[PDB]
Amino acid sequence: QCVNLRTRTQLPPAYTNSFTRGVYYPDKVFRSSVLHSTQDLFLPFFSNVTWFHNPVLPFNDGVYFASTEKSNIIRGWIFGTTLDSKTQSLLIVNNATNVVIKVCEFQFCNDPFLDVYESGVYSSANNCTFEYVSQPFLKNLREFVFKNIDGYFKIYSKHTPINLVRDLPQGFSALEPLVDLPIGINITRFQTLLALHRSAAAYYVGYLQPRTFLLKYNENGTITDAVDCALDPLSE
Amino acid sequence: TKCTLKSFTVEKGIYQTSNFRVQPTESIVRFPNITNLCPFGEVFNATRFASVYAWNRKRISNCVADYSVLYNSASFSTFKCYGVSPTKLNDLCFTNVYADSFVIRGDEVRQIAPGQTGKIADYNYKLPDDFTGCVIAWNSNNLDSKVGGNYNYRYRLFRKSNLKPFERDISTEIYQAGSKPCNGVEGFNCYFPLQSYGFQPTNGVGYQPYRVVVLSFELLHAPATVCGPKKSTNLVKNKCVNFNFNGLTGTGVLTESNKKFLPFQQFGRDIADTTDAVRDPQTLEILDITPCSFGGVSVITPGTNTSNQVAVLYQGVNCTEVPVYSTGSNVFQTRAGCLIGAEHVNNSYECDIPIGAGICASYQSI
Amino acid sequence: GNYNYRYRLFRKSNLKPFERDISTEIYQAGSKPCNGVEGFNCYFPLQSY
Ligand SMILES: *[C@@H]1O[C@H](CO)[C@@H](O[C@@H]2O[C@H](CO)[C@@H](O)[C@H](O)[C@H]2NC(C)=O)[C@H](O)[C@H]1NC(C)=O
Ligand SMILES: *[C@@H]1O[C@H](CO)[C@@H](O[C@@H]2O[C@H](CO)[C@@H](O)[C@H](O)[C@H]2NC(C)=O)[C@H](O)[C@H]1NC(C)=O
Ligand SMILES: *[C@@H]1O[C@H](CO)[C@@H](O[C@@H]2O[C@H](CO)[C@@H](O)[C@H](O)[C@H]2NC(C)=O)[C@H](O)[C@H]1NC(C)=O
Ligand SMILES: *[C@@H]1O[C@H](CO)[C@@H](O[C@@H]2O[C@H](CO)[C@@H](O)[C@H](O)[C@H]2NC(C)=O)[C@H](O)[C@H]1NC(C)=O
Ligand SMILES: *[C@@H]1O[C@H](CO)[C@@H](O[C@@H]2O[C@H](CO)[C@@H](O)[C@H](O)[C@H]2NC(C)=O)[C@H](O)[C@H]1NC(C)=O
Ligand SMILES: *[C@@H]1O[C@H](CO)[C@@H](O[C@@H]2O[C@H](CO)[C@@H](O)[C@H](O)[C@H]2NC(C)=O)[C@H](O)[C@H]1NC(C)=O
Ligand SMILES: *[C@@H]1O[C@H](CO)[C@@H](O)[C@H](O)[C@H]1NC(C)=O
Ligand SMILES: *[C@@H]1O[C@H](CO)[C@@H](O)[C@H](O)[C@H]1NC(C)=O
Ligand SMILES: *[C@@H]1O[C@H](CO)[C@@H](O)[C@H](O)[C@H]1NC(C)=O
Ligand SMILES: *[C@@H]1O[C@H](CO)[C@@H](O)[C@H](O)[C@H]1NC(C)=O
Repeated sequence: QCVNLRTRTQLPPAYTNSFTRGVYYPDKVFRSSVLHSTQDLFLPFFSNVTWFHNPVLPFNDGVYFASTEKSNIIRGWIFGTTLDSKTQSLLIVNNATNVVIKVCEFQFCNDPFLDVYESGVYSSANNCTFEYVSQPFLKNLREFVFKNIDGYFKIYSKHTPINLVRDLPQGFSALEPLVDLPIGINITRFQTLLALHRSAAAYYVGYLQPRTFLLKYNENGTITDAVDCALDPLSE
Repeated sequence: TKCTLKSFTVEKGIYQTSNFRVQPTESIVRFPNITNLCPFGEVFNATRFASVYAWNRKRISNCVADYSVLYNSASFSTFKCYGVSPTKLNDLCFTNVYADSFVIRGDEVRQIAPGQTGKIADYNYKLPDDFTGCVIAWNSNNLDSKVGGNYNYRYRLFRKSNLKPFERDISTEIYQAGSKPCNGVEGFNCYFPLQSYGFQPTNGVGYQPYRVVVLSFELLHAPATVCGPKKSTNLVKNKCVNFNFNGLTGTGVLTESNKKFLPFQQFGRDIADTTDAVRDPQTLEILDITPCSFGGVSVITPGTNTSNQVAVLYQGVNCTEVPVYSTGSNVFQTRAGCLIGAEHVNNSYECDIPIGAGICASYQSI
Repeated sequence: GNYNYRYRLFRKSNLKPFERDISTEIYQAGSKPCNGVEGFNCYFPLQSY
């Protein structure tokens, strides 16, 4: 039931500053009041992050996704390489009651969109391998980190109440791990899903690179400060 | 002392001979509650099985499967295994499982085997000579066989070639044994490759219907997620024991701890990468690990030429867990450890054989 | 076919180096005790060639 729209979704591809956002707990080890240096994939400090106001985008090593969401318009994500039924594809949706994760060889349309009056953006669903249902993911800031290492899909999430108008606020907030999936795919591209009723959304995208960080753990094991060891000589 | 010094005489002094450590008492192992069992009841308790040339295929992944009950089932006539021993397959596991279920004759049960030939083996289902897995066969004469004739079951009788490993043939093309073509109508040299089974309740052992399910294990590079539960046990406290907490193995004494783990950590380490706290997977509480006591032992002697009695000092060990010198003589507790074989005096003299923390010993007894 | 040669099929544990075992006894492969009588999960440890 998927058709292309008349007008082009010419979302302006603007740029903005990353500041000091995009820090997640690297493992499940508890530390109290200590400085720990770790080397991993991170979003570099004061990086240059893209802002969209639904093009196909690359995946690279990892993805940092941010949404200045109001009233929960964003709905899901699509992952794959060929994006057809000749190769495995991943689908994530967050409707009202639960979140649904599928790993199948779908046949998506040229412009997927959820529609409201379940999923109809795909013509066919065959050779399904992995299914999953869980609790719902979602003036709010929603931050997600997506990684895919040795057949394991890692998803980290964070929600924040903000009152600033346009850009990412200054501050520090670590990201807790959310989901690990033992499915082996070689995803290289992804997409955004919107419940576009027939009758214009802002989100930020950044990439991850390997580097070393210095993290501070307080008494309760919460990461409260980080230092990027490749920004400037003082940081080194 | 004599063995360490490699001599038959010892001069006055204090010597460090050997070490001391508490031995583990028992062992424990903990694991989560174990859920999401693999669906196997609906396979072996299903109402109907498909035809032999249309064997039902089932894919099993991402669950826990207990094959011990299947092996211990007394209602199975034949339970054979090729790749591994049936007993120990509950521990090792692969990434996915394939189940092929069908119904064959009583005399055709041994057709389904590596290095075997037959009508079923070459027309309906062929196993590779390198097949790994198991086969479960059981008579179903009272259920599958029909008094009016269970002709719903059909078997392939004709094909130009054999069957590839794990290949299903459901072709209904008229087989042409001879060189005379036929326009879809069976004739002298044309026949139907599929023939109905003539199972009856009274036909004898060998022709009775037999339900057979073949399990095959595959180890694709994706992580393995299907194999038996890992049995846990109870736990003890205030005892130097060795533990296997969810794959984390180590020796120590476990006590109650007041640390506050944040809800997604599992274990903690303080500094220099040494684990100090764990979370039990079942009760979900924070425990504390301490290395059970150890330390060196030293001997104080006045000299072999002078006397023959000695005293023993355990370094940095509390005077509670000493263990022939378990009781011996009066036992003294000092800031440097525990001492056995000497008596405490209230006087004070020049230091002869230094011990530590401002005290030393001499011979008079010691 | 020569059947004068047989090899062990079941054994409780692993053989020690330079050890010899010749006893021919039924194997309690399953939980059910064979009690010296062949049955389910009870097989002769010797297999011919
Ligand atoms: C949100 O999505 C969930 C997941 O698909 C829906 O719940 C399932 O809906 C299907 C289709 O009716 C049923 O077959 C399942 O039994 C449902 N599962 C559960 C756990 O409820 C849910 O209905 C959707 N809700 C809305 C408002 O769209
Ligand atoms: C349909 O699903 C099956 C099973 O997942 C796929 O079969 C696998 O194909 C890969 C490709 O080489 C093999 O490496 C595996 O050994 C196959 N079996 C498995 C994974 O159990 C099949 O490729 C899928 N079909 C399509 C068109 O994607
Ligand atoms: C770290 O943990 C401690 C102890 O759990 C927290 O101290 C408590 O904080 C709450 C509210 O912040 C107070 O109601 C309690 O009275 C505090 N405990 C005591 C003993 O006074 C502390 O807030 C946590 N966070 C930080 C940053 O230290
Ligand atoms: C098929 O169903 C039967 C009937 O319940 C199962 O047999 C039972 O197995 C349990 C487990 O040991 C016993 O406690 C019962 O006494 C058995 N009852 C009967 C009537 O046999 C059997 O286990 C099921 N098979 C599978 C594969 O799930
Ligand atoms: C694992 O299973 C055990 C067995 O039921 C659970 O232990 C019970 O948990 C309930 C939950 O409040 C208590 O009311 C019972 O007293 C517990 N029984 C005991 C300890 O013998 C345990 O909670 C489960 N752990 C999970 C689900 O993480
Ligand atoms: C060796 O262990 C014992 C056992 O705890 C210690 O005895 C404690 O001594 C303190 C101070 O006198 C008391 O408050 C505790 O109640 C004692 N423990 C018990 C269980 O009664 C002893 O102090 C330890 N040795 C040294 C040198 O500290
Ligand atoms: C980000 O990149 C754009 C062009 O891609 C550039 O105009 C802008 O100045 C950059 N912002 C930085 C480097 O902070
Ligand atoms: C993805 O494709 C590459 C080749 O481009 C291949 O090497 C890799 O194995 C594929 N991923 C998986 C999970 O098979
Ligand atoms: C030391 O040994 C000698 C004999 O070897 C003995 O004569 C002497 O008295 C000893 N010295 C003592 C006991 O102080
Ligand atoms: C003298 O020594 C005894 C034991 O040897 C001790 O109990 C006492 O406290 C010491 N001091 C005195 C008696 O003033």
